[PDB]
Amino acid sequence: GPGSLTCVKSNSIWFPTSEDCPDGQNLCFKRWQYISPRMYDFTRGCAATCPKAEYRDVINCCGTDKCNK
Amino acid sequence: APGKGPWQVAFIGITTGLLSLATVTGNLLVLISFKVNTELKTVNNYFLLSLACADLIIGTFSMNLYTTYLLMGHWALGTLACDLWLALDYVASQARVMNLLLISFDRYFSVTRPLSYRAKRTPRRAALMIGLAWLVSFVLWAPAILFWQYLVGERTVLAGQCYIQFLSQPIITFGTAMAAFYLPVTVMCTLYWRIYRETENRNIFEMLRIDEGLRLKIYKDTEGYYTIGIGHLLTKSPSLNAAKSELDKAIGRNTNGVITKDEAEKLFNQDVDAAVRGILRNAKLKPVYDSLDAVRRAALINMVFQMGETGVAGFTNSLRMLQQKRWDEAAVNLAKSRWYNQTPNRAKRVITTFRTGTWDAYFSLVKEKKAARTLSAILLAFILTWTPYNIMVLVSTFCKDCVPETLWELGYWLCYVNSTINPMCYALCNKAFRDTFRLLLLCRW
Ligand SMILES: CC(C)CCC[C@@H](C)[C@H]1CC[C@H]2[C@@H]3CC=C4C[C@@H](OC(=O)CCC(=O)O)CC[C@]4(C)[C@H]3CC[C@]12C
Ligand SMILES: CC(C)CCC[C@@H](C)[C@H]1CC[C@H]2[C@@H]3CC=C4C[C@@H](OC(=O)CCC(=O)O)CC[C@]4(C)[C@H]3CC[C@]12C
Ligand SMILES: CC(C)CCC[C@@H](C)[C@H]1CC[C@H]2[C@@H]3CC=C4C[C@@H](OC(=O)CCC(=O)O)CC[C@]4(C)[C@H]3CC[C@]12C
Ligand SMILES: CC(C)CCC[C@@H](C)[C@H]1CC[C@H]2[C@@H]3CC=C4C[C@@H](OC(=O)CCC(=O)O)CC[C@]4(C)[C@H]3CC[C@]12C
Ligand SMILES: CN1[C@@H]2CC[C@H]1C[C@H](OC(=O)[C@H](CO)c1ccccc1)C2
Repeated sequence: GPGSLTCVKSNSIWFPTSEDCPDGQNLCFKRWQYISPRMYDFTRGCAATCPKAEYRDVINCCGTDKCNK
Repeated sequence: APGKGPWQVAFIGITTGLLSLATVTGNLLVLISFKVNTELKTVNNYFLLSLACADLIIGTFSMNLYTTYLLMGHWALGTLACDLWLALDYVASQARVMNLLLISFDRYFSVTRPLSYRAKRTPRRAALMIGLAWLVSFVLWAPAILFWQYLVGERTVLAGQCYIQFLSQPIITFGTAMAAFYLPVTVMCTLYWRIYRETENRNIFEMLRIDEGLRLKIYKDTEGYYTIGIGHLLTKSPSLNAAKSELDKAIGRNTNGVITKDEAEKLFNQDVDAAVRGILRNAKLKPVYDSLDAVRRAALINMVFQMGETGVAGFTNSLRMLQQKRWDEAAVNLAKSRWYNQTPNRAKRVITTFRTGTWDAYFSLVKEKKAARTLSAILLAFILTWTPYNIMVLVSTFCKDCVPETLWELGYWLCYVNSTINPMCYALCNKAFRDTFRLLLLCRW
């Protein structure tokens, strides 16, 4: 949004919440982190830069209100 | 970019179709041989039938779809096929461990409650046990794997992948390993440990059962004294009214002269623990009991059960020979005893028990060692194919990344190999499956 930016917030397997981005973080990320073959740790939130995508990671970035749903 | 795969996936990919066929055919044999042969219909094998049903689902659906997913690197069968594959795999795997619990407890209650538990050990109640085990396995995993995405309102599983959505957190996979594997394995190991020590007591029960008799109602013994159960003297008073009151003292219930099957076992355990405790407090019987093996300690417990601690301690030469491991020479001395001349055949059975070191004078124990070996095989085959993956998920939770990807695929795969070798254990352990499989494969039914 213009000035303000709210991302979906998720660090667990339960219902997601919403986070108001602090100044300097203008992106919403949706991040699947690889640990073991069928294991992907799923996180959603706000960030200043997109996290580094390692081997077998899938990361989606965007700058719209709640675009990482 | 070309992908250079490891030799492990080549190993998994080629042999999976071959092991899938071996799993389904071997598990169809136990299924059909159970229907063709009415003699295989023993309560022990009914549990094995439920394991084979779980092994059949793994060999038909779980094993093949795993290897397609492994070899393609993604799930191309849609979102619904993923949920069904995960459900069928986890429910069947949970039914396996739930069954292995039932088999373990069944041996435990059969040995610790020989008269009580086997009294109600019918092919009908074992069906309820198998039915409930498959029911709880379904209710735990099936509605959760299929409908968790509908509960949280979103499907967060990666689009090209296939896994349980509510285990998509590393700490949760640790807890599931502890609760679904490590907790059931520890209780099975403790049950397996207790069975080893309790079967000695089970044999003493059957030993004394034929020597001392078994009656649930008060009766006069060979000396005219009122007795109930396995040689439990109630009173030496001529009035049976004292016998009823003494029975009401040991059993906190208005017995009116009769006890139940459970109550008989409790009196036997109290009397045999008092017998072995009388052995331990005696300085003459302390060394000989410790030195002897399980079968000969049972014969010593028999004599103490019959006469008493101070009665058996008088046989100084015989005890001095049993501690000295001179069995044939000690057998002729106890024949010289007044004990030998008074009881007709109990003494001779106890004598042959010392010199032979076997139970041959009482029973054979060839059928029960066979079933115990069948138990030991299915548990050990479960441990050797499931702990690798589970010690990996353990170290994966603490160590960041030090278990290779090739080992995960092997360990995950090795759990499937358990389903392939259960029929092999059956034909190797039970010689009735072995022969019934031969007439089915050669078309001789
Ligand atoms: C009659 C058939 C159905 C039974 C045998 C089937 C499999 C058990 C065999 C067939 C081809 C064999 C494979 C042939 C070649 C190799 C490569 C070999 O690679 C190495 O030795 C070093 C590898 C490296 O350094 O990268 C490891 C064993 C393996 C996978 C073999 C494993 C066992 C396989 C899959
Ligand atoms: C379709 C997928 C999702 C699951 C397939 C599971 C089958 C392998 C299970 C489900 C119902 C089971 C059957 C349900 C009840 C019986 C009766 C039972 O009959 C007896 O043992 C009594 C003696 C006799 O009739 O011969 C034999 C096993 C059998 C056929 C079971 C065999 C294995 C079955 C077919
Ligand atoms: C398809 C998946 C999800 C469930 C598979 C369930 C089977 C593994 C369970 C459910 C019904 C159970 C059967 C239901 C009834 C019987 C008959 C029962 O036979 C007797 O009671 C002996 C006396 C008589 O034959 O009447 C022995 C257990 C058995 C085979 C049970 C064995 C295990 C079965 C097949
Ligand atoms: C179904 C039964 C009757 C026959 C199939 C037996 C297999 C399940 C056994 C037999 C040979 C075993 C394998 C022999 C050698 C190894 C190498 C061993 O070490 C390595 O893989 C090297 C480290 C690495 O490169 O990752 C890991 C286990 C494994 C695959 C063993 C896993 C279990 C195997 C495949
Ligand atoms: C889907 N898993 C099951 C069958 C193949 C994989 C590997 C095994 O995973 C487990 O051992 C875990 C516990 O660590 C488990 C999950 C559900 C039931 C029993 C065991 C069972």
